[PDB]
Amino acid sequence: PKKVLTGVVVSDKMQKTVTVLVERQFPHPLYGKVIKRSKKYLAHDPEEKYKLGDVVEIIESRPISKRKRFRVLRLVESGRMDLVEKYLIRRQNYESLSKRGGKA
Amino acid sequence: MVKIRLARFGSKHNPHYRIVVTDARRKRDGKYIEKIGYYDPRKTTPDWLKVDVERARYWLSVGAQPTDTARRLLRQAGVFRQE
Amino acid sequence: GRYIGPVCRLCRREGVKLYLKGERCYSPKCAMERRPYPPGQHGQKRARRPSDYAVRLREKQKLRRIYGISERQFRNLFEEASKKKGVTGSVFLGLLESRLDNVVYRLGFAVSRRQARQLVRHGHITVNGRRVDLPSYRVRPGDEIAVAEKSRNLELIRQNLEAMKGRKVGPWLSLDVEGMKGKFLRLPDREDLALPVNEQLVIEFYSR
RNA sequence: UGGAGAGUUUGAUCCUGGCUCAGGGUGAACGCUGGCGGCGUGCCUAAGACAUGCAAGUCGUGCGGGCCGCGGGGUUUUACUCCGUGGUCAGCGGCGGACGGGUGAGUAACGCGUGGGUGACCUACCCGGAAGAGGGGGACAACCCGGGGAAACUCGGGCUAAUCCCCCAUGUGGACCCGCCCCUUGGGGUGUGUCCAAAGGGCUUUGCCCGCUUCCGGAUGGGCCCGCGUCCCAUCAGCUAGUUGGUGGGGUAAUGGCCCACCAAGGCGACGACGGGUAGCCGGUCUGAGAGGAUGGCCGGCCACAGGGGCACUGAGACACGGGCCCCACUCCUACGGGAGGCAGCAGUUAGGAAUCUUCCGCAAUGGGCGCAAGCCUGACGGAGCGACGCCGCUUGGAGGAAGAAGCCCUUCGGGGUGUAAACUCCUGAACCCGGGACGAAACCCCCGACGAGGGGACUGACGGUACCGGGGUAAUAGCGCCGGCCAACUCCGUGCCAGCAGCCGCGGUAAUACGGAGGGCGCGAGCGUUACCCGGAUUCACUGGGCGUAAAGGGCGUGUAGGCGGCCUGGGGCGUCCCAUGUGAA
Ligand SMILES: [Mg+2]
Ligand SMILES: [Mg+2]
Ligand SMILES: [Mg+2]
Ligand SMILES: [Mg+2]
Ligand SMILES: [Mg+2]
Ligand SMILES: [Mg+2]
Ligand SMILES: [Mg+2]
Ligand SMILES: [Mg+2]
Ligand SMILES: [Mg+2]
Ligand SMILES: [Mg+2]
Ligand SMILES: [Mg+2]
Ligand SMILES: [Mg+2]
Ligand SMILES: [Mg+2]
Ligand SMILES: [Mg+2]
Ligand SMILES: [Mg+2]
Ligand SMILES: [Mg+2]
Ligand SMILES: [Mg+2]
Ligand SMILES: [Mg+2]
Ligand SMILES: [Mg+2]
Ligand SMILES: [Mg+2]
Ligand SMILES: [Mg+2]
Ligand SMILES: [Mg+2]
Ligand SMILES: [Mg+2]
Ligand SMILES: [Mg+2]
Ligand SMILES: [Mg+2]
Ligand SMILES: [Mg+2]
Ligand SMILES: [Mg+2]
Ligand SMILES: [Mg+2]
Ligand SMILES: [Mg+2]
Ligand SMILES: [Mg+2]
Ligand SMILES: [Mg+2]
Ligand SMILES: [Mg+2]
Ligand SMILES: [Mg+2]
Ligand SMILES: [Mg+2]
Ligand SMILES: [Mg+2]
Ligand SMILES: [Mg+2]
Ligand SMILES: [Mg+2]
Ligand SMILES: [Mg+2]
Ligand SMILES: [Mg+2]
Ligand SMILES: [Mg+2]
Ligand SMILES: [Mg+2]
Ligand SMILES: [Mg+2]
Ligand SMILES: [Mg+2]
Ligand SMILES: [Mg+2]
Ligand SMILES: [Mg+2]
Ligand SMILES: [Mg+2]
Ligand SMILES: [Mg+2]
Ligand SMILES: [Mg+2]
Ligand SMILES: [Zn+2]
Repeated sequence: PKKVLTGVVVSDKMQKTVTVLVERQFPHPLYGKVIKRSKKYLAHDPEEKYKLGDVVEIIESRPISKRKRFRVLRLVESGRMDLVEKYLIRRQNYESLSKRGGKA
Repeated sequence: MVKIRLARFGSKHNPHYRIVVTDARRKRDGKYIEKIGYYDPRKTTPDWLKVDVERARYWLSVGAQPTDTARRLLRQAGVFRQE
Repeated sequence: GRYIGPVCRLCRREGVKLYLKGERCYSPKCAMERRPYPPGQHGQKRARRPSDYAVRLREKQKLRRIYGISERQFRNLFEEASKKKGVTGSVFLGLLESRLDNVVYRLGFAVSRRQARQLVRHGHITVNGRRVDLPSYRVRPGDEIAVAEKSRNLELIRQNLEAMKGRKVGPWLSLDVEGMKGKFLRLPDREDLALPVNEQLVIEFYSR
């Protein structure tokens, strides 16, 4: 079975390609509690069909590039920029964590 | 090619062989494809040879080639007895 | 023997008759009677309240010396009786009692276990018919323990199986004084051993 | 079939808390001691340097020769010349040299583990099935002739065979473009066009054996991709320009920025990017009641590496440890121009080090390469050798033997200890001697049958005159540590805060069970101590399984970002969770 993942498109910024964000719960090996944990896949979108916010199943597939080894299989739930926004703030944060601050 | 041969398993002066299928290129004692028999050349017990002609015949049919004393042992278990 | 050396000086340390030296231990000469205190200069003094460790030590010594086994040999048995299914206390005592060197002394082929050790190392003993000269050999039930064919009439095994005429053999062994055979019927029921030793303590020692 | 605790803070106490011990382990080393055997095991340091020998070849049943012999021919004889046969050498050619063997330097990575994918692929030798080999042509070594170099070696000229090279044919079939059908990533059909085959050898010679060609399948081996797992530092916080994606090329067995040109401006990171440190990964090992911790040494699997750094050739496979080229560092040769090397193969030497083995025997067995076979090669391997380095078995005797020698040691001067220990009586008989003496080995091969099944026969042992069996037969090594508490075991003398001990607590300042010796005692025993390291006791990083008023520990206070967490009722989904089946979990 080619692995199939389900995720949120969080990047349209590429030609014929979408960043897909894929979460996975699971219990922590030593301490028990259920930990969320996520990873971004680059997926092949040849119609530039799928759009920011779409929730797509992504499938294992023969390599298209470095990075691109998945193709967008189908569309689950169309539109939902909460996830995109959720993800978006997470990278907004990054700005703070450095050597200075104030209004930066 | 894949061979049917002996794999040395006893101890110093206590030889027991496993009759094995394996690519000819393994070491004689390394990872093998399938054990299909055993041989105690000292006949220390009543049960000193054992084959499984069914599997032995299988591997022959896909062209495993047995070493000269493997085939001797295989014959002795009537792998080849066709009557 | 394996210890090899003053024997009745251990008789006196453990404070119990041990019967290591065979038949003089039945005579009014075994030191345990009319000299029952430990060896050494201070052996007749007011003996201090012995520690918890001391007591578990001595009971082990008490057992190990009675069988004439080493210690590396002893420990290797207890541990085998640990890992073994069943009550590890009296599974120990059964193995100990399965040692050929001891089984020979049980069948009264020799007056002691030490004298029984020598008869084994010197090929005077058959098991099932072939010679076995290993005092540690494990007698299994069904096995028949003979005096060696060409030994049968040595000056010693003559006068020793002569004592065994009419004498009684443990419940778990038969014996046939005519041809000088003997059989190991069953590993001993803990009740069968009159062993002057609380083996519960010996388990407790090997777990510090 | 599974969990023990103790010593040490005080005049005493309870608690917190660290330190220490007792247990297990070892590729060990050091000290004292050391008898036999079986089986394991043995450079932890310099992936430093290496003398010498041996370590991958084989095939005359692919081919033609040179050299040294012998024999038979053509002639009336010689000369010249033809044929056969023995040895030998390399050459051309095939297959092997990509396995086997060594090491862990690098590597934190799809390297490894685990589970998947390949409609994106390869696979020599092997097995199965289908079909085929008809013509013709060429060259290069060998050899012959010359040159150059000191040498390693090298240049030119001429001849020639082949299972070496090529051209035409045959087209079962296949490859490629385009189309069409079914499939659905580049899977399977089908039509036209184009393109593509082959090698001969041996005979117990017409018909067998060994080869050759194309295609389809199997089997074995492999490439590549993916999910998930894989150490320490955040006193490393930002990183990236083939970077990230596209189009089209190149390249490959094949996917891919793998590489290139052009275009878009992406990609990554607090779920730890980038950087630094360390490290081969796993099966497993050790420890632990478990959960954990520790580790990767023997053996097995993967990876990587072959003085250091690049590289491609050949080929089914290599970017090749005993192949090629270049650069660097060493050592050697050198006629000063130039050359030759590469033990991390087996032994062995030297250096470093606390420390790590024989320049052994054998191809008898198992296994590998080539050969139809006979056979050849095989420091793989099977054995032997050294070291108590580990494990296991075994011996230094057994039974009797005093109211209880002698010496030594205490003493309350009576005695008491060493002590049934010795002496001694009898008994057995490790060592040693004599004799017999293996298993491992039945195949290849030859005969019968049919080169099948089946039967018959012969050959073969390094270990080894060993194992073991039988006959003789001698009383035949004991050491080391410890005795204040924890911790089993106390007396005398010497010593005087000295000499010394000491794991921790603490001993010794003139009556020391703590130092040194003696007698005795305890524990182990061919071994016993020491050091070093690991887990344990350590619920002393606490998930199981801890804490923070005063013991160490609440942030000076808030705000509220990420994140963590979330009241009662109904319904859907079924991610978490649970269940059954099944596959995997090699040895
Ligand atoms: Mg205080
Ligand atoms: Mg005090
Ligand atoms: Mg106290
Ligand atoms: Mg050895
Ligand atoms: Mg090394
Ligand atoms: Mg050789
Ligand atoms: Mg010739
Ligand atoms: Mg030749
Ligand atoms: Mg790194
Ligand atoms: Mg993987
Ligand atoms: Mg075929
Ligand atoms: Mg020429
Ligand atoms: Mg050809
Ligand atoms: Mg043609
Ligand atoms: Mg390293
Ligand atoms: Mg624990
Ligand atoms: Mg080197
Ligand atoms: Mg190199
Ligand atoms: Mg090839
Ligand atoms: Mg090629
Ligand atoms: Mg090579
Ligand atoms: Mg390489
Ligand atoms: Mg070499
Ligand atoms: Mg070497
Ligand atoms: Mg040195
Ligand atoms: Mg060796
Ligand atoms: Mg062979
Ligand atoms: Mg070897
Ligand atoms: Mg035989
Ligand atoms: Mg042969
Ligand atoms: Mg004490
Ligand atoms: Mg004094
Ligand atoms: Mg003292
Ligand atoms: Mg002390
Ligand atoms: Mg031993
Ligand atoms: Mg712990
Ligand atoms: Mg701590
Ligand atoms: Mg907790
Ligand atoms: Mg605490
Ligand atoms: Mg305070
Ligand atoms: Mg405080
Ligand atoms: Mg406060
Ligand atoms: Mg404060
Ligand atoms: Mg919030
Ligand atoms: Mg709720
Ligand atoms: Mg929530
Ligand atoms: Mg579910
Ligand atoms: Mg399962
Ligand atoms: Zn006694």
